[PDB]
Amino acid sequence: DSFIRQHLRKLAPYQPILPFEVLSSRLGRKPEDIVKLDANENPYGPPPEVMEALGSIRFPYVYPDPESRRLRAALAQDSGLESEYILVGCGADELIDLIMRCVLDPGDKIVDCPPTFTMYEFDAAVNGALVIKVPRRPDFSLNVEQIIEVVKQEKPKCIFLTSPNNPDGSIIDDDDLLKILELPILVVLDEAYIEFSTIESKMSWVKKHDNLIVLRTFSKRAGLAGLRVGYGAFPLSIIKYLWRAKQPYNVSVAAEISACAALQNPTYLENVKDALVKERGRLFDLLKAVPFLKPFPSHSNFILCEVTSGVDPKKLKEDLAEMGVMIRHYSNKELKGYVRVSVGKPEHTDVLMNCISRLS
Amino acid sequence: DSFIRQHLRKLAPYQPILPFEVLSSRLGRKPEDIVKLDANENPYGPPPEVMEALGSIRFPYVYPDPESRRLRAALAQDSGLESEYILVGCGADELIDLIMRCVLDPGDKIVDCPPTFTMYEFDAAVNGALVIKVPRRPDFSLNVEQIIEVVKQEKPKCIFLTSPNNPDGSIIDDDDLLKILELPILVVLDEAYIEFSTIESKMSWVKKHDNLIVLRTFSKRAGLAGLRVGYGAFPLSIIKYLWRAKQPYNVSVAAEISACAALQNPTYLENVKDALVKERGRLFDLLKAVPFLKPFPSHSNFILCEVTSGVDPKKLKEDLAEMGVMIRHYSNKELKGYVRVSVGKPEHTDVLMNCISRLS
Ligand code: NA
Ligand code: NA
Repeated sequence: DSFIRQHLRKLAPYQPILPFEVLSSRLGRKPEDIVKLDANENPYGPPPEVMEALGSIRFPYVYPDPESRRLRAALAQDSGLESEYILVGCGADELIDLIMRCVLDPGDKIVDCPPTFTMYEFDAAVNGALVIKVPRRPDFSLNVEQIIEVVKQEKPKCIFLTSPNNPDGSIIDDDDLLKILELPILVVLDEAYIEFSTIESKMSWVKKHDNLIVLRTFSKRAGLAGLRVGYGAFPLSIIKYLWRAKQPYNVSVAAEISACAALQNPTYLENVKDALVKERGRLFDLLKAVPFLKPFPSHSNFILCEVTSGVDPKKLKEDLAEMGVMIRHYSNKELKGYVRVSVGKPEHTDVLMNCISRLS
Repeated sequence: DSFIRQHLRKLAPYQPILPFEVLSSRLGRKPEDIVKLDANENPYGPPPEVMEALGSIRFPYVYPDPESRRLRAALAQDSGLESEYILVGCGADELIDLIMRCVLDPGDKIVDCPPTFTMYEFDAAVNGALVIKVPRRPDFSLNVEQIIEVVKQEKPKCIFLTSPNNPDGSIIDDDDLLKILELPILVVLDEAYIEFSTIESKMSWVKKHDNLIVLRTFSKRAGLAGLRVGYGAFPLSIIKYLWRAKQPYNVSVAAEISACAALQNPTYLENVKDALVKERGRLFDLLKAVPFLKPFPSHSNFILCEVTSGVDPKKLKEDLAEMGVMIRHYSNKELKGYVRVSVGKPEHTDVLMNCISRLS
C-alpha cells in the first residue's frame, strides 16, 4: 500500500556526484586541498563579471522572468539563431526531462546509445518510458544501421545523442546525424561539450529539421554548474507546446544574471577553453604511459580510460579519493570497466599522477 | 502530426507574473516608479546576510549538493523536525510538481478546492491527471462534508490544500484538516504564507499522519522569490521514493546559500513579517472604504477584494497598471471577479490608494 506510482516503486536512482563542502567531511581535507576531476567542472571558474553581478542582484525578492528573455536575446546573438527557437532551462538537465515528459506517454519507447550520459536512462525510467539500447561500437561510434532497424521495428518516439559524447569525448559525423534525421523520430543532439571542439554547433539545423533539438549548457566551459543554466534550440512546431508545459520559474534570477554576465567576456571563455584543451593533450599522454590505463581520444574536457591488467576500476577510483583526488566511476554495466578523468589545471594533473604513483 | 503527447496539445498555459525589468520596458517607467503588488513579494527584501553570501560564493563552477544537506540541517533546527523528513525544492513549485509526478498516473484523480492557487490545476493538467473540484464556500472555507462524499464517489489519490489560502488568506482549522486526514487520500498542506499568521506550522504532524505532506517556501516572508528555494515535510514511507525520482541538481548553490544565510537572521525575518502584518491591517481598512471593493479578512501578506457595483475587475487592474501600480487579476472562472492586492511598504499602499481615487 503506497501512493507512489507503480513504475517508480523499483526505480533505480541516479548516481550523482558531491561538491567540495561534502567531500571535505568525507575525505578529511579542506576544499582547497582536494583535486576534483569527476564532474567535468571548469577549475578556472566563470568570467569575473559573474561574481560581480551575483553580488549586486537588485531584486532577489522578485520572481524571475518566466520567459528568460534577456538571456534568450543574448543567446540569439551568440548562436545566430532567432530567440523564438531558444528555451532556457534550470540546467540542460531540465530540458532533457522536459522533452521526455512532453513526448513520451508511459510505455512509449526511446532509443539510447551507451556507453553515454546516464541521465538519459534515469529520466526515461522516471517518465515511465521503455529504453531500446543500441550500443556504440568499441570506438564509441554510433551503430547507425542498428538504429535504423530498431526504429523501423519498434517505432520509438525519440533518441538522445551526445556529441562530444560523455564519457569518451568522440563526435558524431554530420552524415550519421543526417541519416538518423531521415527517420520518423525526434532527435535530441546534446552539445554540452561542443565548445571544447573545433566543430561548429548545429543549433541552426533546427530551422531545416523539425525533428531536431540541440541542447547546450553553461555548466562546463562557462563555469556555472552550480547556478543551473542551460539552453536549447527547438523547432517552432515543438517549442510552442513546450512553452505551455514548462514550469514558470525554474530559471532563477541568479541563473539568468550569471549567464548574461558570462557572455560579456568572450575572451575569458576562449582563453579558459584553450587552456583546458592544451592540458587535455598533456593529461592524455601521462595517462597513456600508466600500464593499466588505456585512454581514448577526446574532443571534450575529459578523458576516458579503460582499466586493464586485472586492476579493479572501482577500487582504483576509491583509492584515489582516499588520497585526495576525485575521478568518476559508474556502476552501470556499460561503464563500470572505465574511469573518466576530467581536465583540470596543470597542477591538478600533477597531483593525480603523483597519487597514481603511490597506489597499492 | 506532432511528437507532443496528446494530452498536452490542449493544455491551457499558466498565467505568470512579470519582474521589474520587463514591466519597466512595457510600462515605460523606471523600476523605482513602479509599485508592484501582484506577486506577494516581500518589498523589504531578504536579510542582509543574503547579499553578502551571494557575492562571496566560492564554487559557482561546481555542481550543488544533490541532497541540500546543509540547508536541511538548518531547517531541522528551525522546524524542530528531523532532517530525514525534509526535502528542498527549486521553489515549493518543484515539490508540488514532484508530488504529482510521483503519485498520479495519467487519469488518476486529484481533488482541488477553488478558488485557490492556480498552480495545482496547471500541474494536474501537465501531469495528465483529472481534477475533481469541490468549491469552497463564499467565505472561502472548505466544504468538508462534500470532500468526504466526493472521495467516496471518485476514489481520488490526493488533495492539495492551501492555508493561509491564496487568494483570500483564510486558514483551515485543525478540526477540518483532521477530518480530511481520516480519508484514504494523500493530503498536501501548502503553508506558503504561514509565517504571516499566528498559527503554528503543522510540519510536525507528518510524524503522526503518513498521509500528510506540508510545504513551505522562502519566496514570500523570507524575500527570496528570485532564488527559487522551498521545502517540505514528508512521511518517511513517502520520502524514500521521492528522493529516488527527484532531479539531482535543481536546487542551485545560490538557492541553498541564500536560504541558509536568511535563517541566520531571525530578528530581521520577524521584524519584516511584523511590519507587513501591521500594514495588512491598514490596507484592509483603506480598501474597505472604497465603495466598489469588498475586502476579505486575511492571515497572509495579501488582501482579496471582490469588485462590485458593476465595475469591470479586469479593466480596473489594467487601468491601475497604466498608472504604475500592479495588482493581480486572474482570468479563471472562479477568480475573475476579484483582484488580489499584495501588502507592501506603507508608501506602496499610499500610491495604490491615490491611483484608486483617480479611477473613482
Ligand atoms: Na597504457
Ligand atoms: Na467597500
